[PDB]
Amino acid sequence: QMQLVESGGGVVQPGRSLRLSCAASGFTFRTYGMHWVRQAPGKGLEWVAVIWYDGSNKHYADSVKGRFTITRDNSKNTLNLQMNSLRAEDTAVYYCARAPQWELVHEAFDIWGQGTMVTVSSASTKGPSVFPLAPCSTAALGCLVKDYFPEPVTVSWNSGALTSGVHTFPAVLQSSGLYSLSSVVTVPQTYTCNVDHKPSNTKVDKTVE
Amino acid sequence: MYDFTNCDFEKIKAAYLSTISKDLITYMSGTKSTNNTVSCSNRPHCLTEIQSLTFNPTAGCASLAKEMFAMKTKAALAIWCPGYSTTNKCLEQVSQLQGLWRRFNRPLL
Amino acid sequence: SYVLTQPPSVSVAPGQTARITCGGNNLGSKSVHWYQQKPGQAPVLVVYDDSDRPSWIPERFSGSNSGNTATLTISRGEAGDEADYYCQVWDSSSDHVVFGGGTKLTVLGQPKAAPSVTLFPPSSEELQANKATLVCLISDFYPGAVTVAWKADSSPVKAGVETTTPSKQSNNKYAASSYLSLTPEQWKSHRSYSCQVTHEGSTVEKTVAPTEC
Repeated sequence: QMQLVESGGGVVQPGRSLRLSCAASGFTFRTYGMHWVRQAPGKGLEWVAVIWYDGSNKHYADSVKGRFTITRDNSKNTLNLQMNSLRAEDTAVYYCARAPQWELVHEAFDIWGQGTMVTVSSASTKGPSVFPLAPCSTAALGCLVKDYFPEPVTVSWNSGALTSGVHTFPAVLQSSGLYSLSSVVTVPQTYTCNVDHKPSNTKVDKTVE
Repeated sequence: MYDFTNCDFEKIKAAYLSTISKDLITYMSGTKSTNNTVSCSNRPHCLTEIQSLTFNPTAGCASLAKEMFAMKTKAALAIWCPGYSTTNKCLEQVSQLQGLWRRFNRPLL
Repeated sequence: SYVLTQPPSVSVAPGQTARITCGGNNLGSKSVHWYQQKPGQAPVLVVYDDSDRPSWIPERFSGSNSGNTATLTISRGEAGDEADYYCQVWDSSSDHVVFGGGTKLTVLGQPKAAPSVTLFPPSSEELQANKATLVCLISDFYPGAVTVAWKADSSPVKAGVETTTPSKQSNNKYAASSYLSLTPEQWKSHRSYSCQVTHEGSTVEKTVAPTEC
């Protein structure tokens, strides 16, 4: 029955503020140290902040100190994280976890919340810029579909070019909040990639050399 | 309301090892605690929690103050703290109590 | 600032024992905890205080801490043990919780496959748009863990790198992309740029030369 349930996550622009909550249940909240841990997409775990069992001491990681504020309510069994002056690098899933304290030592994180997503971005609907991909010196060519939002785009090559293979790689989500992807065709004839981005009502047709 | 900040922790530990522990285990039908819902962060804090769980009634268990281990506990605190002086739901409570004592008994550095 | 170092990847055959190490300065002096994170889920504690197990954890999992090395041992590796594993300590000198980089445990469902790498230089077109992007395309590798590094001539490049998380493709092997953003000036002011893709300790490197484009 021991649980931590989080909320408050969402999408904000850089410089804006956000307030996360964490609700404990099934254990005596006021006897445990409470922490915030975050994980950027595809990255590792990064400790953010801690508040002592009695709310007496508050300690932060340097990457957030002076911008984030951790608080707790032992009568409501609630933990909070007030996030001010958000930057792109704060984009992450934010977990809360409980940990016993002993004197000055913090012990293992035995209970974790389910996590809440926080996105710091100014990204808005935008069609892609398409550039050709050709080697410097079998071989392959393609087109680079750069800086679009939101997903998805569809890339289709002309019927003639598609005889020896084709690979459209998953997109990279950049810190700016924009996407980019690459699509390549195998070659030992014309090569034309048709890019369609419905969310922006953008179509682009480029021939590669 | 009583803070156990000024208690004689070493003496209370000695009392636990010599007496209180045995009465807890016997009450626990000869078992020792290993799922924690209560914790403590220092020796003064542990005794606060031990105080509450041992003597105060909670919604789920009557007061354990009549029990042997509880009377031994009252004795230890009366002496070493200046100014101080079976249901499934109760077994769960006393098991948390063994956990708190274990933390309280932890080695000094 | 204390540092824990793990291998980015460890692979094991089904039924075999997996060993994930965690390195740190005088790590035997600290209590090391281990966490398991399956894709899309919150981390789960599997080992605490070097060698102790929670109730909800199989006896297959076991930990040890000695010298400058902690180790998480998983006996008789099962497919369900596939996850990312993080070691963690509380550093008293710096008063910080420190996580390791994380180790992806892979229970092999197919033979190991080295990545094939393709490196594209900036096109003549985007250079005229006052931008420059090097594109490193990585495919056909298994297990699905890779480390991508960039070099300008012989020195590394940290800024302007954007790399995807490896994704399973239709051929059941993984693919990945890394983008290096440069100014046209930077691109032309070097003899070469390189994409270093490390997989299972082995590296595949591709080079491009601005003067050859």
